[PDB]
Amino acid sequence: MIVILDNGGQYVHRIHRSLKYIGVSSKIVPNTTPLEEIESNKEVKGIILSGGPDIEKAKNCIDIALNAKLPILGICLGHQLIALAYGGEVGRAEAEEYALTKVYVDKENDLFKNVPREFNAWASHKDEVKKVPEGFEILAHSDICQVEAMKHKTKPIYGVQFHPEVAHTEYGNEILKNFCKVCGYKFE
Amino acid sequence: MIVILDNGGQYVHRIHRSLKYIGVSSKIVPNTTPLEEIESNKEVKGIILSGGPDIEKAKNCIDIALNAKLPILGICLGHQLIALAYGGEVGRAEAEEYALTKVYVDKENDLFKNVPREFNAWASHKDEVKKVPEGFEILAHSDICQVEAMKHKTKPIYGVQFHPEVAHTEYGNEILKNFCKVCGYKFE
Repeated sequence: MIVILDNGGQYVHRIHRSLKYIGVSSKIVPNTTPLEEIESNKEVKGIILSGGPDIEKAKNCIDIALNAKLPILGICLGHQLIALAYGGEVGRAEAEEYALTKVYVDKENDLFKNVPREFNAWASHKDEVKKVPEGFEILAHSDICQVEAMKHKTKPIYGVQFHPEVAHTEYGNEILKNFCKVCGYKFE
Repeated sequence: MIVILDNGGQYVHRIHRSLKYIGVSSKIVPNTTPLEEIESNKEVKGIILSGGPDIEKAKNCIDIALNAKLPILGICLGHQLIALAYGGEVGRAEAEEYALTKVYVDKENDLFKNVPREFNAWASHKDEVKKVPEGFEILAHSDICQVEAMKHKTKPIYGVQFHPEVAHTEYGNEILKNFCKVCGYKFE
């Protein structure tokens, strides 16, 4: 089972629905759920930090990103929270409205197994990672954003700026599946 | 603006025309249009699910009915699709041909503000809501149909079995206007 920290965004139920389409169970929990409670449940195999409105309003996610042992995927706000946690920089950017964005995969790692090298993703660039933390690498970019996806170079910590959980993101469910594979799930 | 999901019926342009007559702009879209693309457009204030021929051919409507935050009105197939989405039952009924039907308003809430208690409506009863979903209430009925109109008890989700968009439906435009009032529009 995958625990989804609800950072209060509009696509949190989509994460659950999209995981259900590939056979993976998940539980949406408050973003204040302590890490010890998450990791002591032996049913939990990974954590997703969801999108939401306010980077200041999701600081328990910083503790989770730093200290979790389980694999972690941050989506949009979640990707930004992971960057801040590890000392990278986040700030405002121009293209705030939701749009289809052509993403270019720089390193297949994982997120992008069995995904083409270019695909269109549903994304909002109101905020973005300005500086990738130390010991992280960029995995994908777009014409308007240098960091559409990143991961830690050796730990199972991943971030995407776009939303894989919505239908407009081509191969979104396969990106989710790849994260679930890191969490130990098997797929035929 | 109101988005109209085109379920392939013969009165879809009538919805747009009738809305224009009361000063409300609308855009007819494919019934496969994802909910995220609808709700991310800040000009959209509500959603109408149109009539059409095939309840199996309009399941993106079920996702919309379940998960939209914007007000929704379903017309004939649309009303049926909303019932099915929330766990009610739909099935065949006798009076399949289009006819003028005398509709009795049981609860004004809403659709029927500034509408008389009884009025004649253009309707086909090939299919009908056999069991209103849990958490819904009936608003209107006829001699041959227990559920001429329904709504969710607290959410802005509405269904009508008849076509308010056609001229033969008395006060049709006022029913549409009432839905538009729930969507934030002002008249007077």
